[PDB]
Amino acid sequence: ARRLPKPTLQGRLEADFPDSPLLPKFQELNQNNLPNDVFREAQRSYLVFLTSQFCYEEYVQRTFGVPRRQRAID
Amino acid sequence: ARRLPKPTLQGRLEADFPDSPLLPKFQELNQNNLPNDVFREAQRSYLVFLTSQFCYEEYVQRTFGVPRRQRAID
Amino acid sequence: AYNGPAFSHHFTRDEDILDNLENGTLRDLLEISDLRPTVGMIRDLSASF
Repeated sequence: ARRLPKPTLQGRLEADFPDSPLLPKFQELNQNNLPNDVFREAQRSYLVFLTSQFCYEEYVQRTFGVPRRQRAID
Repeated sequence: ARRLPKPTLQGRLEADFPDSPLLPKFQELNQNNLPNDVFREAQRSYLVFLTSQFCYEEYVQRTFGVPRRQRAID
Repeated sequence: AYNGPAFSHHFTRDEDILDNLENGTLRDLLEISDLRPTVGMIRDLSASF
């Protein structure tokens, strides 16, 4: 019926660091169905998911075939 | 009846190293008398047999005469 | 012997083998073992075949 208390998490990351990618990957959300106090959680859970896809993608970018075969030319 | 499965052995080392002196001693096998995969692993095994030949040949002329007097004169 | 640095014979002896080999079975075989045999002393392991 209920859950666990939410963390404190001081600081807004979008308002200080603006040169991050996936910035047009953010506005495909609804706003007239839910108020702002629950859309804050619907946005926070989305941003961790977005950077989780991004960091997972660069992880498998590293850890696919880890060295380079064509590097032996130089 | 069967053997072990094959290890990974990614890419091609013929298509990376143009400075191999064994490269003329490689293409003396025929393609059309067998399918592609067994011919591929046959080129793998022939390449590593030539690499073993070259490794033993650069060893056995090395450690036969690793001391010499002619450098030791001047 | 189908690995990178032991096949070239112009990558020299007294260097690391972990940096210049590809992600073959020797690569993850040498990760969990974690030893650093140089190139050239792996060449006679190739040469015994």
